[PDB]
This record gives sequence, C-alpha cells and structure tokens, in this order.
Amino acid sequence: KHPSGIVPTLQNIVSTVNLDCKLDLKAIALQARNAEYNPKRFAAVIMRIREPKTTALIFASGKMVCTGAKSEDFSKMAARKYARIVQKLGFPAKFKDFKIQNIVGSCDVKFPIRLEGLAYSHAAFSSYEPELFPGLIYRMKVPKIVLLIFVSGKIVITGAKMRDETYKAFENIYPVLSEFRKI
DNA sequence: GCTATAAGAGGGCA
DNA sequence: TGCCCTCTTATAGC
Repeated sequence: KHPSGIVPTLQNIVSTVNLDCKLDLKAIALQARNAEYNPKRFAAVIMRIREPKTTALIFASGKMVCTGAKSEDFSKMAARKYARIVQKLGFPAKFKDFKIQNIVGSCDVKFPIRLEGLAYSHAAFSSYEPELFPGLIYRMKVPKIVLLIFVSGKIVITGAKMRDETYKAFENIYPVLSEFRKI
C-alpha cells in the first residue's frame, strides 16, 4: 500500500454540508459568542471549536464549509457539532450532502532534491520559479493532484477528495524524487 | 506578515 | 463572465 515506506500525514481537510434551512447570520453572530460576522468583508459567519480544532464558514443559504480538521472523520464530526450549535440557536438545521472537498497532506523523504533538474525533465508538469516561490509546483495528472516539492525533501500534496489520491500521488512522485536526489 | 497550492461557500464588481 | 472576497494547512525564502 505504501511501497516507499512513507505515509503522508493528513494536515487539513475541507468539507461542506447543507444545513437545509435559511439562516439569519446577524441572529447567529449575536447569540453565539463563538461567532464573528463581517458582511462587508465576507458573506459568512466565522465560528470555531476546540475539538476537533476547526473553523466553520456559515452562510445564510444554510450551506457550511468546515476547515482545519486532521482527518475526514474529524471534519465530519466537527461539522456535526457546528450543525448542533446552529440547531440550539433556533434553526431547523439538518445535515444534508456532507462532502469532503479537499485533503492536504505532507511528508518528508529525508533527502534533498535537485528541483531545477526535476523541473527540466518534467516541464509539462512543473512550475519552478524560486525567486517567486521556493517550492516546485508539480501538477500531477493521474491522479489530478498538486504537489509542492522543496529542496529539503519536504512535500505538500493537495487537491485530493479521497486520501488514497494523496497516497497514490506521493507513490507516483517518490521514484522521481529519488532520481533527482541532490548529492 | 508576504510569495504559492488545493478546495469549498457568497456578495460585489468590472 | 469570472474572480476576489475569507479560512484552513503543510512547506520555505523573503
């Protein structure tokens, strides 16, 4: 399952759910101390909980975005709590169409990488402009995932809606990273 | 903090 | 249209 012997650590999960009822954002920002509401800056009530440590963006439409969780289960668990906070605030909040929208993972191959050489041999997938951003942007097509590769051997993998895409994307890149190890 | 990456949701504007 | 608005998170050089 993990031939490299390295398993990317999940760092951030973004999920969405439909509370299925219109929400009064001022009433929420007023009643719940946990919330922040700034209409002129952003159309959402920003609310946070300690466990699982997450941040929710709550919209008048009843739609909700949940960010910050370390796993898919934690994200859904956090979403459910926010849904309950809203219910208790006096809204008929449900939990419709919960969905994991993005998974961000990271790992360390423990060896430096020759980024320019990797970029050159994979021009169609790479974007490496160190003066702009020190990491190489690798847009993997299968699976459709974006990896940020640094000289240190540290790797960020983002864009996955399923964790196996994070894993597979890493496994695909591993042999390439090795080929371009900095001696 | 800023630079870059993915993804969601919405109001607002060119 | 079509993108920025906000927010999260790892990464690292500014």
